[PDB]
Amino acid sequence: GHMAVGSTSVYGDALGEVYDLFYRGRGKDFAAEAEWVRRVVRERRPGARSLLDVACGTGEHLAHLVEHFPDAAGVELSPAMRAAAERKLTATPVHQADMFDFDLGRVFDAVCCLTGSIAYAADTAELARAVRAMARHLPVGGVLVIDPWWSPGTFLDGHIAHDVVEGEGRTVVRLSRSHRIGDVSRHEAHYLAADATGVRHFSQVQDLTLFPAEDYLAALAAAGCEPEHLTDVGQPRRGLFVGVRRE
Amino acid sequence: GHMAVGSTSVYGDALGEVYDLFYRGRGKDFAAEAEWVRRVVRERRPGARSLLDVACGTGEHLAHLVEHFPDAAGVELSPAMRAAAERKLTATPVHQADMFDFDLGRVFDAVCCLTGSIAYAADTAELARAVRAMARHLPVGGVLVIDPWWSPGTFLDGHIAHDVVEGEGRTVVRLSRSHRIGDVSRHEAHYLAADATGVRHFSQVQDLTLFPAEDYLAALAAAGCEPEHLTDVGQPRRGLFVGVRRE
Amino acid sequence: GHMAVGSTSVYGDALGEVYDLFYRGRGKDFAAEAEWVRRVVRERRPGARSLLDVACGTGEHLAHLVEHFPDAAGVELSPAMRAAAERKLTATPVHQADMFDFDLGRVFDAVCCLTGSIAYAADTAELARAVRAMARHLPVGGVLVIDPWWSPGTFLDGHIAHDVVEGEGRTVVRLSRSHRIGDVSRHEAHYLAADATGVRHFSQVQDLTLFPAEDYLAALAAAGCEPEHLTDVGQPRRGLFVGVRRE
Amino acid sequence: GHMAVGSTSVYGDALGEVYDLFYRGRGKDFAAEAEWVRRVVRERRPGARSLLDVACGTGEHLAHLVEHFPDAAGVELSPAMRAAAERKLTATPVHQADMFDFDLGRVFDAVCCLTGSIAYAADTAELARAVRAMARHLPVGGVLVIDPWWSPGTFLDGHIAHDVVEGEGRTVVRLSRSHRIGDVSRHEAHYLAADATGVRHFSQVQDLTLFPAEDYLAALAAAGCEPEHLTDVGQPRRGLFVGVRRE
Ligand SMILES: Nc1ncnc2c1ncn2[C@@H]1O[C@H](CSCC[C@H](N)C(=O)O)[C@@H](O)[C@H]1O
Ligand SMILES: Nc1ncnc2c1ncn2[C@@H]1O[C@H](CSCC[C@H](N)C(=O)O)[C@@H](O)[C@H]1O
Ligand SMILES: Nc1ncnc2c1ncn2[C@@H]1O[C@H](CSCC[C@H](N)C(=O)O)[C@@H](O)[C@H]1O
Ligand SMILES: Nc1ncnc2c1ncn2[C@@H]1O[C@H](CSCC[C@H](N)C(=O)O)[C@@H](O)[C@H]1O
Ligand SMILES: Cc1cn([C@H]2C[C@H](O)[C@@H](CO)O2)c(=O)[nH]c1=O
Ligand SMILES: Cc1cn([C@H]2C[C@H](O)[C@@H](CO)O2)c(=O)[nH]c1=O
Ligand SMILES: Cc1cn([C@H]2C[C@H](O)[C@@H](CO)O2)c(=O)[nH]c1=O
Ligand SMILES: Cc1cn([C@H]2C[C@H](O)[C@@H](CO)O2)c(=O)[nH]c1=O
Repeated sequence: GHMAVGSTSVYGDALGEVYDLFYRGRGKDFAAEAEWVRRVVRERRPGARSLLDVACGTGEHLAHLVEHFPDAAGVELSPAMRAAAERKLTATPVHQADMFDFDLGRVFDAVCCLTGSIAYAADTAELARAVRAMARHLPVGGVLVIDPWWSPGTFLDGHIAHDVVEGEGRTVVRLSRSHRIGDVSRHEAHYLAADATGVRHFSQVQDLTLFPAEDYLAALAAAGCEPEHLTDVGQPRRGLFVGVRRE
Repeated sequence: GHMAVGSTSVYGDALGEVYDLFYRGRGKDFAAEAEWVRRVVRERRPGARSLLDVACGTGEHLAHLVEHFPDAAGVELSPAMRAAAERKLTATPVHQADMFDFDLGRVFDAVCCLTGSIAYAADTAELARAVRAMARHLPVGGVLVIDPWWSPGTFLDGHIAHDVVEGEGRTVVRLSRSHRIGDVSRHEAHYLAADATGVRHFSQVQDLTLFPAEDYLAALAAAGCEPEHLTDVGQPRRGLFVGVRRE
Repeated sequence: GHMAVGSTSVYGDALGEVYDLFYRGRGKDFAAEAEWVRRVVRERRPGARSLLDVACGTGEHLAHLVEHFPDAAGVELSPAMRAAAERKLTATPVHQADMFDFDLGRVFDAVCCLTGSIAYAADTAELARAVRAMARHLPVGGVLVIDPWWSPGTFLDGHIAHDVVEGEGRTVVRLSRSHRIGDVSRHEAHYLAADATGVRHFSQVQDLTLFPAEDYLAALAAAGCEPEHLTDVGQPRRGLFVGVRRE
Repeated sequence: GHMAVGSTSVYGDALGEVYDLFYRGRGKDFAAEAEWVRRVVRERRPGARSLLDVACGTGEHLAHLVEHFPDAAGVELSPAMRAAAERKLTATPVHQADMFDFDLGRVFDAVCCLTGSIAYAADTAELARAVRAMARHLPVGGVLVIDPWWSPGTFLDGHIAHDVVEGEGRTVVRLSRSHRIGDVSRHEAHYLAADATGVRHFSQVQDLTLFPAEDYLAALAAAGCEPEHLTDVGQPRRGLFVGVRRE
């Protein structure tokens, strides 16, 4: 007889999601990036052994860093990410908190915020608040490492990417697109998945602010750190912003 | 900071669903329809006390009929519907089975299939199979009552309907549309719901066959029942098809 | 034979749309709101005869205001809205421009921005830029009227609304929901429409900033206007912010 | 300022579509399949020079066949396909008609229906009608070639496929899934496309009937053709059904 077909769609706000972050992570060199942090910190703070990673996602960078920085922690707003990070690490707490205003009641030799995550900040004032909150988790001589998002100058229009993962009984395809709006880059990601249970379609739209170099350096100085822009680490044409907390 | 937005959509086959059937049921006169069945059965079988309702949905017609037909049962393919019907009734079994070929190992004084449900049959042969399976659950003198779907002649193009249910902290709206394809009516139903958890969109597309009067009467005769078409019960311009099982 | 079913979905950025604004407008008292503007302007500027409406949408408020302010204009970023407004008005130009930084090369006795449209501004600095751009289209003694969006204090969580319009051969239903995120209200609107051509589903998600009273008054003062908050016009519990441009 | 995001979705019935058929066609060996037809026809009808391809899609098989069968035609129900086929061919008419009941007022040395297209027939009676309509476009000695869809025995559960086409400024990904329902295979195809205009999602669900070998052979015999099943041409484990029209 005739058999109906159906769909259900649910819509809402989104934060870090396990599989999404797994999936994005596939061609990503967590090792190289952890190395940037280790190197820039140890140059400025040779004995550094404690580290906080702010908006740490799945905790994968921490899994690299902890060999060098055995007294480590994470901060993640997404309950799902926080639980997945904590599962993956050993005796490394991951705290559920807002990068924009958090306080853990301790300091660390280094604080990092990686892969442009700081550009969830919507404006310069909010950027400054995040960098301040990071800086108060440092002692004098502590190192603050920001892997910035793109600037208005360096953001490239026209980006489109896809990926495919074909497993046993399950295939997932991904397509993504980005475009500029004012001083925001808007990122669209769509997934289709198919297995024995059926087909699913997932989508997410997220904005990141395009801050010029001056705004990052400024945020560092206002947070009581001596600001550097380093171009021999980080991604080409963006580099890293580093601050050493001043007495 | 910036907060992403997201959607997840899942696609699959659909059978009877609790809320959907609740919702459809709102202006529906279960009482009037149960009365058609009671009346047509008692005219032909004055002592009738047992009844089987095939594709019984939520079991609401059975809840009316059981006062008159205290030894009752249902058949429902949808596990969700079967469980909801059984919950609503007292000591009335609802069996998970296919109306097209089922066998319960007993007979009943009457068998019904209501609200056009028989027109899930895709063709005349399948219609005949359903009516046969119904007819073998009757003794000699048993009454088979079919509330047919529309025929090619009587189906009306242009149907569009909507409903709204506005509760405390939750609103659901529904919009539906139907159109003819060959000898099939295709029914589209969309829902939007919104509460504190967010917004959801649901959709379903289902076909029903448009059988002419002759095909229903034929199915009855081939199932060993004496066929009637009754026009003073059932919906205007379609009536009911009734069969009395013959020795 | 079997006939496939299908969907196509397109995703993108959205500005003012004709039918959407028609639809929203249905219970809206354009007359009352135009009256607020007329009254507050004529109290402060008895001879006022020219008016600019910034983010004017369909131009419906202008259609009321022009009897009183016969030398009028609009500003609208959405090409569709701009064309629809201009169609509806007589000899009233509607300019395609950004409310945040526009210059028409003239002044007007009054400038307004209605129904919370100013709260497309993402932060206080951007609010100040819009109000400045408005204020430079005023002479000394000119009146700037802002119908603000809600403040953090006055925004009400839990809003859900629906509408239905049932025409000949066409029905449109609408469902909307809003919630607070930080100092942003996020507004979701879904439509279903059905006619002889089929069924369509439309959705939009839009943010507005929740600015406290001080931020609006501040923006006025920094734009060289003497700031008032008026509570006997505008919506209950929000009022209007008015500025008189100072020499 | 804040910029809304939006989606529009339209739902309806679907027939052959140009890009979809392009896309499906990518790993398809039109040449091999045209060769099956040529070979089976010329074995039985050495002088054969005229051919009709029923449900011809884009006309690509015809573009191969016409070298051998220069007096050719197509039948296609989809206006879009019919126009695209006719564009691609030279002086080969493609008629808009229903494969289930059409009459072109001539015969051809051969009639084919390829890539399982005949299994749009919903039941045996409809299959027989299509094969009859094909057979009356043949003279005595004419060859009818059917590339059948899968049978209940040979249909394989678990099929999932994907494709990707990455062009300059445009990427399209495709994911498909099939499953069995009663004697129907249900096919779901989803596409995501992204270019400078945005992202689009397309989906289609289509049923094909699973007929056993006997039903195809039967249809041939009832259409006045001598039936063969050939296993050294066509796809492995399904072969071709061929009929020679009898005096
Ligand atoms: N306000 C906030 N505070 C803390 N974490 C946040 C946040 N807003 C977003 N995030 C998190 O930031 C992460 C960005 S995804 C990438 C995370 C990681 N640094 C990496 O390089 O792999 C998400 O996991 C999201 O949950
Ligand atoms: N093959 C099958 N066998 C049994 N029930 C079926 C079926 N195909 C569909 N149905 C059921 O038929 C019902 C149609 S909805 C209406 C049911 C009920 N007779 C009424 O009048 O209210 C659905 O609950 C669905 O689950
Ligand atoms: N940056 C910008 N500049 C000008 N208009 C804008 C804008 N951003 C959004 N808008 C417009 O602002 C309008 C908000 S809708 C309501 C408009 C109208 N004032 C009313 O009360 O009816 C939309 O038409 C949208 O196109
Ligand atoms: N009833 C009908 N009559 C004619 N064509 C039909 C039809 N139902 C579906 N079709 C067409 O059948 C085609 C199936 S797609 C494949 C077509 C082609 N034989 C090939 O091998 O490439 C579609 O183009 C669709 O438009
Ligand atoms: C290399 C590079 C990538 N990208 C961006 C565009 C995409 O949105 C994103 C893909 O990782 O990276 C730039 O914006 N600039 C660059 O120089
Ligand atoms: C009254 C009536 C309703 N309908 C149909 C059209 C819709 O698909 C459905 C709504 O219940 O009923 C007919 O087809 N014919 C009729 O005579
Ligand atoms: C009356 C009133 C409406 N609303 C809002 C909630 C909804 O998002 C919107 C509906 O017009 O108005 C407030 O936020 N506060 C109020 O006092
Ligand atoms: C080879 C083969 C493919 N397939 C089907 C499953 C998929 O729905 C479809 C992919 O072309 O082909 C079979 O059903 N049986 C077979 O033997």
